[PDB]
Amino acid sequence: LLDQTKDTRITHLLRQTNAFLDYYNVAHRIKEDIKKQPSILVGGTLKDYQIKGLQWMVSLFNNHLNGILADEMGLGKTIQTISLLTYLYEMKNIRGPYLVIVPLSTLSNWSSEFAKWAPTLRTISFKGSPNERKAKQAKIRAGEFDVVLTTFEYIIKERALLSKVKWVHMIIDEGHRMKNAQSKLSLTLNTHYHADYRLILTGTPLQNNLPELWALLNFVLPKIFNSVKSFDEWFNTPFDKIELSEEETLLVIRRLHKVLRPFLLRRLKKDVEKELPDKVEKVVKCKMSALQQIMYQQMLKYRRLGFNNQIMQLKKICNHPFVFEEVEDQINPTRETNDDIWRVAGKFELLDRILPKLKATGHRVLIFFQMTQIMDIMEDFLRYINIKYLRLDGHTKSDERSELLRLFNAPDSEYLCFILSTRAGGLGLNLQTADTVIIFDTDWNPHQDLQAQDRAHRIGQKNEVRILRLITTNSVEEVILERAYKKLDIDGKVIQAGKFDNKSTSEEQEALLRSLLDAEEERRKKRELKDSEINEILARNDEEMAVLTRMDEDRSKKEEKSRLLEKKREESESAAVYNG
Amino acid sequence: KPHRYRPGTVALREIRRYQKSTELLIRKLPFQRLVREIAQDFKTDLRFQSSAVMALQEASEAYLVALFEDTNLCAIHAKRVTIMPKDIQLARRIRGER
Amino acid sequence: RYRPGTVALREIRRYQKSTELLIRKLPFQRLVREIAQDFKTDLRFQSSAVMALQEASEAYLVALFEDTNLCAIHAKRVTIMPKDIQLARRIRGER
Amino acid sequence: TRKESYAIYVYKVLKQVHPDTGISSKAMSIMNSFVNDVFERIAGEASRLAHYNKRSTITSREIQTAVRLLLPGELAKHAVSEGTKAVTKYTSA
Amino acid sequence: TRKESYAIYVYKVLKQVHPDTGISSKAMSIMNSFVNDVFERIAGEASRLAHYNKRSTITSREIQTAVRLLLPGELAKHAVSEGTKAVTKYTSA
Amino acid sequence: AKAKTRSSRAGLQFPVGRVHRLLRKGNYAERVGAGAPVYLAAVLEYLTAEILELAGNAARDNKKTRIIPRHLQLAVRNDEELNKLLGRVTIAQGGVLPNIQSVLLPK
Amino acid sequence: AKAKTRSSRAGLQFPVGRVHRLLRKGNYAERVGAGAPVYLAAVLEYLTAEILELAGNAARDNKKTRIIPRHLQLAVRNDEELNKLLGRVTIAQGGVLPNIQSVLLPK
Amino acid sequence: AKRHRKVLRDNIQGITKPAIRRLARRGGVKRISGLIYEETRGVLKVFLENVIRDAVTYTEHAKRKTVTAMDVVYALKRQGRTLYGFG
Amino acid sequence: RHRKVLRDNIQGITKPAIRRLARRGGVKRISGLIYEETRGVLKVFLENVIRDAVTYTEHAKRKTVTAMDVVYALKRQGRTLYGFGG
DNA sequence: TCGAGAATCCCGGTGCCGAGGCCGCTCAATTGGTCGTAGACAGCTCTAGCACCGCTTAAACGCACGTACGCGCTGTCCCCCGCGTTTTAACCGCCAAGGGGATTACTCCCTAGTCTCCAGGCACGTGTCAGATATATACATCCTGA
DNA sequence: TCAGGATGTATATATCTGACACGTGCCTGGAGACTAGGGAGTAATCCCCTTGGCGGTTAAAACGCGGGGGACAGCGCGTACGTGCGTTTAAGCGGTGCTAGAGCTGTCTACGACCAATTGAGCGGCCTCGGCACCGGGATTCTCGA
Ligand SMILES: Nc1ncnc2c1ncn2[C@@H]1O[C@H](COP(=O)(O)OP(=O)(O)O)[C@@H](O)[C@H]1O
Ligand SMILES: [Mg+2]
Repeated sequence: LLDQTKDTRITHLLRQTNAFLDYYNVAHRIKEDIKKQPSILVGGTLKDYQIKGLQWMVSLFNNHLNGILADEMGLGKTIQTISLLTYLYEMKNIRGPYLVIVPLSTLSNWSSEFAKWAPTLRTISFKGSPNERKAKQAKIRAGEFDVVLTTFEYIIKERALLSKVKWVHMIIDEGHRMKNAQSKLSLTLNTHYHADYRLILTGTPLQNNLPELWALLNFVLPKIFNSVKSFDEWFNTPFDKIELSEEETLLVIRRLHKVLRPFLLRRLKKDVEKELPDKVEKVVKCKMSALQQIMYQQMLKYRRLGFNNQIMQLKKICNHPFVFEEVEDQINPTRETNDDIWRVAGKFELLDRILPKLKATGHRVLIFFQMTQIMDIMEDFLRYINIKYLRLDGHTKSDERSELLRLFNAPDSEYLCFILSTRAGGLGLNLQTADTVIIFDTDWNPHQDLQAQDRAHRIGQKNEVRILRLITTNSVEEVILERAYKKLDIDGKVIQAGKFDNKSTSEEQEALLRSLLDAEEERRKKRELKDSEINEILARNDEEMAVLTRMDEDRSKKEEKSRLLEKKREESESAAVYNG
Repeated sequence: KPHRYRPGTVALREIRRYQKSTELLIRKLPFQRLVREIAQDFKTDLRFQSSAVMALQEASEAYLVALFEDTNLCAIHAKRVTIMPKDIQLARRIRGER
Repeated sequence: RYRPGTVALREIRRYQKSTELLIRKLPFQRLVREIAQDFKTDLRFQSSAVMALQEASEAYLVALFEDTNLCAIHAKRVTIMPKDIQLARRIRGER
Repeated sequence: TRKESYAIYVYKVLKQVHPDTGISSKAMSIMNSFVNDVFERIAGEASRLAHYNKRSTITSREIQTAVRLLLPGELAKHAVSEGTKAVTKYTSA
Repeated sequence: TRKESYAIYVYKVLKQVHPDTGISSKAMSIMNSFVNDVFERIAGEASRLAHYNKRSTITSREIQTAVRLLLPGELAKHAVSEGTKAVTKYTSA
Repeated sequence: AKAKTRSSRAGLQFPVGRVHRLLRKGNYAERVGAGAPVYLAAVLEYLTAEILELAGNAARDNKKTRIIPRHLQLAVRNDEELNKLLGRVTIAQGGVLPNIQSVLLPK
Repeated sequence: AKAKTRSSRAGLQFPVGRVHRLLRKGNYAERVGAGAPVYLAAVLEYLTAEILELAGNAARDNKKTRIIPRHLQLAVRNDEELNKLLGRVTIAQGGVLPNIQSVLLPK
Repeated sequence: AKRHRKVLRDNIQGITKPAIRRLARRGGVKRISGLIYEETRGVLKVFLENVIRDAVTYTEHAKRKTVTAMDVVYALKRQGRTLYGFG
Repeated sequence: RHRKVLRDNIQGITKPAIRRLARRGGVKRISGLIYEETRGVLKVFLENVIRDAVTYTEHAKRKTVTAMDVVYALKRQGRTLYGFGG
């Protein structure tokens, strides 16, 4: 019960913000509520949830403290923020100055929205070399500005600019890149001096490692700096199953949600617009193949059982073998791609089973990659199967990123599978037209889910979204799968904290929270080639069953060697035994 | 009608600019890949500290500068201001290496 | 008579073929005693010491004429000059 | 944990030669390695020098001939003068 | 009065390599100084090699890296083979 | 019975005790002398003061209060015999002193 | 209790005891190993047998039973790596192996 | 196809034309031929090969996998290349 | 007992002998100024080596220079000589 | 024989970050008190270095042609220089986890001293055998010549 | 292409000679037994390096492209040593004497070594601030052509 001690801490440190320019009471100490939107706002009307959240952040400005918008992607943080800037610019008459920080990929979006929705507010951009940047540099040195755009790199490059000027109200974006504590940019914003008040903005809350800490639980709030220094482990000890996480520390979680009430604001898209018809979240199970059979473990044997194998060996040779291409000259000295070279991998068997069916049923599938060697080999055999497709990568330079999407979104196009990486695009890709996603290897963080999965489920896709998550039997990337998935479901408390971080019905944080604690108590319960089942997992309805069973009869007469390539033996064992 | 320099003046301006300055010359990362690639031949999966790569870098840089100075003296002895393969291999041949 | 340059080959083959000491002993003896008189007076040299220093300076100086030969043939001049013979010990790091 | 360097000794020499002149970190390290290397030359050569005479102990005369034989030129004369001066001043204490 | 030399050891090597071949006095002295000089290189370098590791004792591994680091080329491989062979044969006695 | 460092008895800076110990444990000889570490302390005094003094002159010539390894470079290679000692050994960050061949430069 | 020289235990020629003692009193390290003098004895076996064997081949080529420092000269500088070891070091009475530059000799 | 790493600019060419150009300009040379490049890359590869051989010998002796600064300083200092400022 | 003074104690190396000495080195055509320069470099080398040798002989407190002192002077000089001991 | 134009250094203004003091810790220096022992003198041996002294003879030298070649001079191109324009990857920052160097601290185990008797190698002598000066011989090889 | 030319090969003999076999004294290697300390092992903590990717920003690097000059064969001419050749001549050698000092043996201390108390000196952390680094902008300065 340290929230009362924190009430004393905010009693002592509360006067820093205002002076230097019921736990709600400290944030309720001033009485005003204004629902009305700004009148000078042009270009449309605010959504009901936009008016509520806007009234919430402005309600924080009433007490003047800092605030957080944690809500889901697609809810329009943009128009809410610039509406706070024009409303705060209009009614409150503090009028500025304002500092906004967004990624460069979204700088066109923010710059385009600041014109329509706020024509009166003067802005500034930074791009196009020091030649074009020096003009607006001379423009800002005179002190003429209101809302100034900039990106992350121009913080350290413009360190002189921001150092020579004192700001008032800053609102940044992409808080989950900024989150890093030891990040040079964060230290430079600690040496930044300050503005009056700051707003962190992130599409997704804390992810991966232990609770908030480095970002919102240190960097955002003035009291939280000196207060939460030691307590990070005291409140992080939850993360020895029922007796800890459930029995005693449930109230500890309740206090973790109790302290974040005035701070975070998060709301689900399904609670407001809910334009997503539905989704399908499933997985599959693959097994090993020639090199991926005991020869795989045999490599682990002679090599161990360079270095850093267990992390490196997976994403290379449990997806596709001879990505080293050194043993490729052993298995395939002809350096020529022929049938059953790409089928020596156990994971690819499932693929080349689906691809004929998706080619027959005519569905466009998204694919996400890591270890771009898989993109090269998968691209070459992808040319062997003779089906159209489109590529992308981190070397794309954004020319094919901007121009390619117009070629993809064409309905008459024959491009089916669409090549992507996990980290590429920065969530600005905007692809609504593909109903299917398959992924070879699971990312270390939920950004696989909240990025690759938000590519489909976003507005513009009215069909059913199917997902296939590949995994192999008797492998360590398993315990990476249940490690990231299950062990990183600790954030389930936060995704539950969005619902009672919303309008927060009384039964949400006890009755319905407990209804989730069902999913908290089935954890261990979920720890425990079939052509018909794998055929039916992609079947939406009955007239698809007609064509897929028609394919079953098509390949029922013809024989379709063996399943995949097998260890004929002289290639397998002699591979890695002469290296060491 | 543009403006240019007579051939050989830019050479003096360069030489003065470099010999005037102490800054490291060859670029770090390519030399990093060179040292890792050439050390991969002897023993696998070595790990180099930053100060080690800077050490070997500055060493080979200084010695190689000395080599081009020697080659310059041998060239100007040959009456040819241009350095060739012959005199640059004659420098390390006369030094006692080759 | 012989054409110029054949006697040179016959000599070089005769010397490089033989291991015998070349420069004459006693003049080198007077040289070492005279040059050592400068540092400290009335030194006494054993025979094996004078033979040692003799053979050493002889071998090193032969190496010097070989390097001067390489520098000369690099210069395209078959004749060795003072320039390249001082360039040998200038490039070696002595001068 | 403990890495020993000459350091403040070279600093004191700097302050008794050129008081206003300062020294950087790279210069302090490079001159540290200097005195370490020179010391290794003198002592390392005096070792074998005392070994050729079948003398078990290293003494002031061994270091004498060591520094006289090590660094050529007139530079040795001043080292001999300052050295013998410091030895006589030490024994006269 | 007593001046030690390797001598008859080099003589025995000569008789186990080329039995009929003889050796002169100058050759015996020059190869004596040979093995003395090479020994001085190997042991003298292994000393400082064990000193850089702060290891007080010199061991078979120190001489190992000493001879491997000293003489370049394929010539070191046979020295390593014969050396380790002699060490294993010595310990197996 | 007051403790007085013998490094101050010789009127020196480099320590006599440290060079004496380090010389002992450096296994250079089985027995060490008395005035030997004093003598090494002295020669290190003169060498360090010498080269560091030339570095001070070079830094003064460049109008720089502190000294840079460039200044130690010029200090070394300016002097003849001091370069003769350090000729075989290289350095770090120093660079090369400006030189241009006679007939290489044009009229 | 019969005394057996450990130099014969390793089947070598160069003595293990002499190199062990001389290595000890040579103040190279404060403690010495066990198999180290055996290992040095071995490498001296191989080096001496190697170079002396090449000398035997040169003397056999010159039709001379005994060996001359000339034969050790040819033995050294004939081999590549063996010359790489002895390149920096000079010799006595050996001389220079016959060599003549290509374009120096006439047609 | 292009999947193979065999097709790429090799590492030894990582030293560029203006790099070695400038590096000779510090040496005081005016006019440079065209084969100075390849020949000097060969020389550099040989020298680095030797020094890294000695270095990996020291580091391998200590059983460590980390090549440190003191290592290279020992290799150069033993080769006669002794380097100050680090060791 | 006595001292016999015979002139030419510097250039006394004869041009036929030093010419042969170059002939062993493989030189083809010898100039006329090679001789004086060679006496210069030989004189300087002799300076250094004998300076070191008499440094050893002086340290040992002996009035007689021995071959071992020369082998040590050449030793630290960078060229080791074999056959005379050490 | 002279005048414009890109480079270079002289200028203050910020600006930021290693260099220097300052405080506190801890551990090698410092100061006695035995105590075993190289090495410093001191004297005796002898032996190898230093004097001529004379004879003998290859070795060097001043000098005479006589071609070999090095240097100055001269056309002839081909290669490198200095711009001028794309283009592109080093350079930062960021991410994801993992593993490799350190510093105390019991715990053994392998080689220092250490006294004892025993055999391997070398300085000194016989007492015999490979090689260099000493003789005479077709051939390997080059210059004049055709 | 051919004759007679100034240098190197193989063949008996003989002939000093010094390497090698054989045989003694004697100083040092070696095994056995008994005492102490150096490094290898396990094990937490904290900092740095790996190996696959991302997002950006520029200065450098690459590719042409004209075009200026230096490498680069040739051509003559004047020295410049090369190569004998008589003519001195000083080095090699053998052949004594004379003695300075290198070397060996014998004692006797002044001196490092090791060990027990005692404590200022030097090194890490903390904190602070001038000195070097960077930025327009502007006063020469040598270089490109008339
Ligand atoms: N009140 C509104 N009226 C009209 N369009 C809106 C409104 N709010 C959001 N949008 C739409 O949302 C888009 C911007 O969404 P964005 O702010 O990028 O989502 P997120 O906040 O999740 O990043 C705009 O293109 C705009 O058309
Ligand atoms: Mg938004």
